[PDB]
Amino acid sequence: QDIFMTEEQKKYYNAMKKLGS
Repeated sequence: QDIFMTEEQKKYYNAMKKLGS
């Protein structure tokens, strides 16, 4: 129950992974 994701981290996963999945 730590600091869950957010509106930015959610759609930001595609920038850190770079359309990997």
